[PDB]
Amino acid sequence: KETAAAKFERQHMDSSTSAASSSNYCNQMMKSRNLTKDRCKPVNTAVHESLADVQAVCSQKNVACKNGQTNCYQSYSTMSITDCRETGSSKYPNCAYKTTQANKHIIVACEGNPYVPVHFDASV
Repeated sequence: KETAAAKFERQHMDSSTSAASSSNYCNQMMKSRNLTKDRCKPVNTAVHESLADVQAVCSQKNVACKNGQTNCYQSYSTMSITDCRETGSSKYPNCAYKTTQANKHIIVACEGNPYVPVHFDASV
């Protein structure tokens, strides 16, 4: 079983991509990170910053999570991210995604020792 921290890395970390805004970025990313194997994950955000920078957010601004928990943190700086969401023509096993790149703050839920990201709550 994949650890929570490892799952967050696989689903939300893409530090090296040079095509964060390419229309086909999401189709490729979602497939490669195994988010379209048994079904199409409807929504997923990829962060284009170093793992160290994203992990550092767990020590930044403490804010409430959408679900009410208090273990969420908002990055002080804006980060390059890409939102991947299924389009209308998307239909497993033929998943299709719209790619929307943006530069804003990320909010992640953190836990454990080391205290690291385990959930991507939202971006602002």
